Amino acid sequence: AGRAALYKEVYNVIASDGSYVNYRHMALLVDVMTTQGGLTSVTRHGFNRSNTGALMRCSFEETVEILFEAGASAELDDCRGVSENVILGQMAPIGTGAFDVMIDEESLVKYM
Amino acid sequence: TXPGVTXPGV
Amino acid sequence: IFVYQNNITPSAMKLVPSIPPATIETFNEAALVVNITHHELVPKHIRLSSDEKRELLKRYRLKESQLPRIQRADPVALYLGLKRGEVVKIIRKSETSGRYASYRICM
Amino acid sequence: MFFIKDLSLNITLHPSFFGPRMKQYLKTKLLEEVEGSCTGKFGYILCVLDYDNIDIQRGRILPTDGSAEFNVKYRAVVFKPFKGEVVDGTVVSCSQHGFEVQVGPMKVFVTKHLMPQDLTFNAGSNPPSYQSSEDVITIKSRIRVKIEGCISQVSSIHAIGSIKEDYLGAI
Amino acid sequence: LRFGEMERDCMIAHGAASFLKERLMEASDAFRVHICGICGLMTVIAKLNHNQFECKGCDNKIDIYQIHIPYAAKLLFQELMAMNITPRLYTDRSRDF
Amino acid sequence: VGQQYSSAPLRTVKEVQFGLFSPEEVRAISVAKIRFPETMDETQTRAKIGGLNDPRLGSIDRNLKCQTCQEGMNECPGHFGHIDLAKPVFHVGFIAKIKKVCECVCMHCGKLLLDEHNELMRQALAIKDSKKRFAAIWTLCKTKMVCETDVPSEDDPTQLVSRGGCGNTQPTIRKDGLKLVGSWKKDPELRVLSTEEILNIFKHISVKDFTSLGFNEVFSRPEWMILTCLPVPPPPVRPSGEDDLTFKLADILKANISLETLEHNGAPHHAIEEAESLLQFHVATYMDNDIAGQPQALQKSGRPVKSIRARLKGKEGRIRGNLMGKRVDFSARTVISGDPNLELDQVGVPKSIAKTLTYPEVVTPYNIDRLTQLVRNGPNEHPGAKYVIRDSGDRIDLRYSKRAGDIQLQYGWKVERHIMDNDPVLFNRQPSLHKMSMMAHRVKVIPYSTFRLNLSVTSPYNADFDGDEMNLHVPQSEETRAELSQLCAVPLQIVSPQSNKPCMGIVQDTLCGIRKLTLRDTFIELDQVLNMLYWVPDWDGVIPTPAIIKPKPLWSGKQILSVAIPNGIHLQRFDEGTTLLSPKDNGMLIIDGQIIFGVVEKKTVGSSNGGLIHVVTREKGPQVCAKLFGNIQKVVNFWLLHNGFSTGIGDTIA
Amino acid sequence: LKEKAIPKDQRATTPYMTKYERARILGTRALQISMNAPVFVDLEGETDPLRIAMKELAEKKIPLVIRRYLPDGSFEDWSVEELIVDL
Amino acid sequence: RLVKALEDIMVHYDNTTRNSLGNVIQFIYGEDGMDAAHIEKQSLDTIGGSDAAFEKRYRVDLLNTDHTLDPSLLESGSEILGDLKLQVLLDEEYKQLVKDRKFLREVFVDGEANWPLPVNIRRIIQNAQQTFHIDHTKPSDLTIKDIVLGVKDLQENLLVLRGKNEIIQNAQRDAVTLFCCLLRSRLATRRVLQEYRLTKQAFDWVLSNIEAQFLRSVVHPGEMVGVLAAQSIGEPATQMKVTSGVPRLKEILNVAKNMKTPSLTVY
Amino acid sequence: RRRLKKVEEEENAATLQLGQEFQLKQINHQGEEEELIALNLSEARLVIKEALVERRRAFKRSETREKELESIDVLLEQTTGGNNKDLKNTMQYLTNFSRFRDQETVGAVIQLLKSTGLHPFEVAQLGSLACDTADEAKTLIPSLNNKISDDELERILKELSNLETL
DNA sequence: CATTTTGCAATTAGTACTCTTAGCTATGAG
RNA sequence: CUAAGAGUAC
DNA sequence: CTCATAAATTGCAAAATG
Ligand SMILES: [Mg+2]
Ligand SMILES: [Zn+2]
Ligand SMILES: [Zn+2]
Ligand SMILES: [Zn+2]
Repeated sequence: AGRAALYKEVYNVIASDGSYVNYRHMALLVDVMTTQGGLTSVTRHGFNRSNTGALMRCSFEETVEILFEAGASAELDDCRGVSENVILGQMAPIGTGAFDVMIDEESLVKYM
Repeated sequence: TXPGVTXPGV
Repeated sequence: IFVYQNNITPSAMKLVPSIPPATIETFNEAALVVNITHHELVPKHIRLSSDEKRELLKRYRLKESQLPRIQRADPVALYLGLKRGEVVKIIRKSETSGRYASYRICM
Repeated sequence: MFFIKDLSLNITLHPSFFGPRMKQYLKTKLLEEVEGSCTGKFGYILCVLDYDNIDIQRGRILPTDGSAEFNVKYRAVVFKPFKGEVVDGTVVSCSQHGFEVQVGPMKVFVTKHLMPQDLTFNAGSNPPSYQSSEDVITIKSRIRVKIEGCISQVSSIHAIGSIKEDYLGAI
Repeated sequence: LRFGEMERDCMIAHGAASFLKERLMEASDAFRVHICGICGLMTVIAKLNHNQFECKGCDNKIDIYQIHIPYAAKLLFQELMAMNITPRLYTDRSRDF
Repeated sequence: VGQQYSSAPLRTVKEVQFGLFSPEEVRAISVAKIRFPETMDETQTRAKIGGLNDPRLGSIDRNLKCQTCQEGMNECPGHFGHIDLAKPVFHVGFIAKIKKVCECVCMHCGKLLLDEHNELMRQALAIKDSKKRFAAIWTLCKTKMVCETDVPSEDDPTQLVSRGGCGNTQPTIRKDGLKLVGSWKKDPELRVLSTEEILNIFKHISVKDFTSLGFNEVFSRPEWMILTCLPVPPPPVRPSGEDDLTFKLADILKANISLETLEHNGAPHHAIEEAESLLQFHVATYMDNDIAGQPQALQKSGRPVKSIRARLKGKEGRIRGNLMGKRVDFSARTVISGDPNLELDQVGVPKSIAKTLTYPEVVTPYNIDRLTQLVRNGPNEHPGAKYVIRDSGDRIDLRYSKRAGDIQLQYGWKVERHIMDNDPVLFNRQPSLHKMSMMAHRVKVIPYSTFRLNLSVTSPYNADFDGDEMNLHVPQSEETRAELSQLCAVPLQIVSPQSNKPCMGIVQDTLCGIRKLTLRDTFIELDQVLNMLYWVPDWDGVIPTPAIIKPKPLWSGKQILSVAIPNGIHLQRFDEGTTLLSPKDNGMLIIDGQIIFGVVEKKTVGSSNGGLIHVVTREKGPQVCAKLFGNIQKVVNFWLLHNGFSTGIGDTIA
Repeated sequence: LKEKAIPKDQRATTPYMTKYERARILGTRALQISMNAPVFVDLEGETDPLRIAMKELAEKKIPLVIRRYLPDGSFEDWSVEELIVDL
Repeated sequence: RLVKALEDIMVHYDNTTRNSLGNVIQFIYGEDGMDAAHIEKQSLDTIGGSDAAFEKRYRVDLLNTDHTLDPSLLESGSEILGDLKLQVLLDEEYKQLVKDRKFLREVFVDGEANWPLPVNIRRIIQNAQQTFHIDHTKPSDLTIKDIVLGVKDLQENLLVLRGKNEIIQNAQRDAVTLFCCLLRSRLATRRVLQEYRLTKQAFDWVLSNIEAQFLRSVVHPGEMVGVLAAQSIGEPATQMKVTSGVPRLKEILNVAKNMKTPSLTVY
Repeated sequence: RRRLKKVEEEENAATLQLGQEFQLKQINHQGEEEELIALNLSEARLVIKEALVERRRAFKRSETREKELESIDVLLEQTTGGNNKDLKNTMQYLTNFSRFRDQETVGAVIQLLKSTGLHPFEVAQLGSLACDTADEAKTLIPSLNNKISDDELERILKELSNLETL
């Protein structure tokens, strides 16, 4: 019910000035904000506190503190986020990178 | 805390 | 289920968790005047069995933490008597598709 | 001693190399790199078993490179020396410091400190050899040696052997 | 010209990951740095012409890897190590997803 | 030439493991111990051995290779040194954490206060994530001030079970600046907890205790939070007048030498304490100069010293200023002007910018001739080439290479050439609030000094022509080029996922013109009809039968505009009060690509859902929609040019 | 790897090539053509590597497979030949 | 802030919407798995109108006269009347339409009939009409059994999730239920035979086009829906008794205990 | 695990710590676990010969010591190319110190040593070293101490010496 | 058993252009 | 060269 | 005479009592 109320609030904000945004965008926003069981705010004290990787948590706010806490806690960052691969300069597993392109020798031979 | 993030306390 | 008028003394809360499998749940009469589950905002909550939870995690390849969370203090969670680890199925009247089924794990 | 073990090698193929003979190229390039090679982790590697159908898998195009990274898995026959192992061999050279014995593909250097006091070097003989009261160790002579110390190097594995123990020497 | 944060975000929304990587690595700063598999630090002395890689302390010379990271990233990791934080870089998965 | 070949295997970072440096690890990885605070030797022409700029950490001059790796400044990552501190000091970033840990473990026996015998410890240790475990353990053990050498039995509170507790009483620990002072209950005893004793008590913490606290056996033990061997970043980290970190390290070394000499030569305890506090302050301001309460370590010029934390945090820090967003090559920026004679997906590129921004095209048997001709043309005329990268990594600049003669190109080389027509280029107007504000356009080289873009495509960019500037990024590979053309192309972005409706439309003059063109009164004679028909590039070549045949052949505006609309489009919108007959000519009915009736205006050709743009792009495709944009703009702009539209003061008069 | 690889007989993903899959296939194939890869289709005079890749994909003559990673780490191998390019 | 919060959300190959940790945000994107750019506003005819109007529009009876059909509508117009099998088919089809009417009235309390759905059926019907030259006077070549079986098969062919187990099949039905309601609302036997007058080949072509368009409107795995949503919410914010606009957006994203204008609604 | 640095006991054949990756059970390329088999000199020679003749036949479609050495040299030169110095040395070492001739005898030896139910490393060493008595075998291979009875080892080495030919 | 009360700093649209100034001051001593 | 500052464009 | 140093969010542990 909190998620439904949050979506209604966001939709009223969007529709106050007459603009229209598709349902699924606001639905994604409110589902991200309430996927933890409570209203996770879009703030350094909100989404940035979830254990989602130090390298992407620090990219938003409180960088050095996040690095210190990760070092103290020996956190293992799996480099699944976009910000981790952006920092490390490697193709993020998004869009064109959400998969791997490989080669079929049998098909290549079957062509000729 | 701090400030920020007095003390505690004071 | 224990239903109280106003409050419970702190010295009584400590002995509320009895020997298992007996579980005691406290509810306030004031908080039980209106049934929250009949609200149009509140979707349909259905507790899943252990077999259903296992099948869910098998089919969606999920782990325990990768499910959406529902606190083991939410009014609906208290209502249906959820214990930690039990997954509820949420039936919602979506506006892009007629029906949407979500699953929330109790934490 | 001789074993057979699972090994995996990462080969990178250029875009111009993808033709109907890609499997042949991968099979040949696995050879000439590991056949008869030596590494510190697994000792010597002599040959590859089951060449009929070696597991090559799919390969993977490196992004922005185009070169494909195949992880070829194979069965390789290896000769890893181990500490305190008795093995036969052939003497091929002798010197003041000791003598070299040919064990498989490797040469084990038995130092002069690790022979009985009766055995002594003799350079007067042509070729020089090791002469004792009951036996003589010369070139192309069978000898049993126990390895007691090994240092792990990659390009050339080295072992330390001895014949000081009972029933060690020329057969 | 600055390829700012929200430009990167727009390229993420477009889903073009390789173009974003090209923007942030080839077009700006691509730095090849060596690490060892034992300790993920960049403390690997490299002698490329002599073909000798060695991380002191770990006593290893064949357990080395090279990675392509932005020089800004290398400098960040160096400033982290200089501030008593070890950003060990590992090239294999020690845990399942 | 880049970086020379390396035989080390190439992998991509999969898991980044954090932790803390062990002092023995710092001693092992360091290649040169730093002992003297000076940077240069007495000759001032070489880097002092044993100083902060030891050549074993990396050469400071281009002409000199790094003494350790025998490589130049282009290749050397820079190797750390180590300063062996005279006495242990707190890590400024971990002080609070250190406090919490020393608030959880007995300060004499070095064991955790409350083992599993306590009631809530089972629940506390049952927590999975390390941070929440530590939070619970701290908030439960912070109010316990006794080691509890004997505790009541878990079975029943009758007998006493003795654990490995020394029975002392833990103090209340506060922080006074950079030090922690403990007040023991008076049998209060207030004394400064020396870093040596805290390090000792941390080294006594059992493996189980601190791994329950959230630390790790291998990567981060609690006793590593106290500094004893400070790493020294190489001059690459602090390039040189010297950098601020160089001065801070010089101050740290000076304080360390002062304390060491006072220790060795013997000194009063007060002077030793003062030297220790100065060392702690210098270390803390080296790692964090924004410590609340304490004054900032001012630099020799009178300004605050740039600490490492200051170098990392902020918009201009490493993360946000150099990693999340960084300055990139192969980009241009200039003023933008409208051009009704450009396609929707086309962008006008000044000849100079095209001559500057370059694309590397790999030499292929299919493009040997044209790239060879570009190489022959050189970089001072357009089209041309600017560089040739050989298979050996050597670069040939077309300037100063004509003396050597013509270049015989070989397959597999690269020709880095001027961006030519139909090159997919990312085009952006900042702030760039959404993905449509960054779209792939096709290059059309123009002989003037401004970017030129279609009037419609300004709507997604929110771009005017009153001095706006826009950015142009050129992909440098076939892969980025291809995904840019196939995912970020302007036609593919016509319909926005933002509101499931087209984001572009007919705007400004054209829109006004089209309203004037589709009125019932608008009739067009034969000659103007012929011109307007020819102005549609994909006109099928047949003149429509005029709406009026006698006594004078007149085409209506709707008839001519229907040529622009692709064949097979049905649209039917009913405005307020319209009937199947249109007394007001409002509404819109288009049948098989012919406008049956209705004035064409913003509701039809504008960026509205269900309009002509949406229907055309959903039925025929994005390419046909872009073609429709071009055709409509061309015909309507020609008609308005030859009809004219003005406004004056009289238009504001009633 | 055997546990990860979902067998071809029970792949549960869409048989239609996604826009990202097509974009990366075209990019990779155009890059290989630019680096002198063999061509399996007859050429009608085309010289752009991108349009060469498009013509190869039109008649499904690209010798690559997509390895679609599920969130759990398991992957499905869809050969470009059996993927249907609809968009 | 919005972009950073939503930067790691992605639609994975199992159609779930998961972040960098693998946590499921949505078990299917947008709760229907549809790409946003392929969504158009369309009218649900079942929900609108009166009970008498709904009966006149959809109810078909082969045994009475109030809701009978004109025999000239289709080829076998004088043969179907008095039948029992096809009467059973129409009875279940009308019962399904009544169920859809009740369902849609439950989904939308206000009864709004125009909602965004993936495939625009009206445009496909018009395309078939203009391609096959429907003359509106010739009796239709179609048969009722063809129409009913074709609609049911088309509903079975709209696959969002390709899995092969009960949970995935239930999720697929939940994902396509509203579009199937729209499809039944448009492709009713009464409406197909009388209002649109589709022929046999025209009906087959309409079914094929609807299937193709629906399969084309399914969201693409790997779509960065998180950044898309963040930007699609932030861009209208720049164009911007109770607080609204940017201050209210700030009050919502920064979930604040105290807000300027807390108002409560009581019915 | 990913423990940085590594402390390990020294490799020792007598202690039977062949290595962390030289353990008894190893996961094969098919994903299942198989025992770490150790090939004796004659068995290893026969395995190498089988592999080389398989390669020769694949390329074609696509006893006394002197004659055997000539045949193996010809086959090695025909099958493979270069970098075979180590392979040649190992092959001549195996042919010179060849304890068995053909497949039947090595199969009998391996099945007998399997019936003894002993470690593959130990049985391969027994098949490799040409021991005579029991205490001699015990002092040659320390790993056999307090593992097998004296009489059984003596008699099985008696049959192994009996199976020695040429 | 029940309240109860208190003191404040860090972080917070994008890019992009031009120009101007300044880099421990003064005093001791070899 | 770096840092600080001022003014300015959209 | 010239180098070296003097808006709005958060995030609570005390200390006192009857
Ligand atoms: Mg402007
Ligand atoms: Zn290391
Ligand atoms: Zn160096
Ligand atoms: Zn104690």
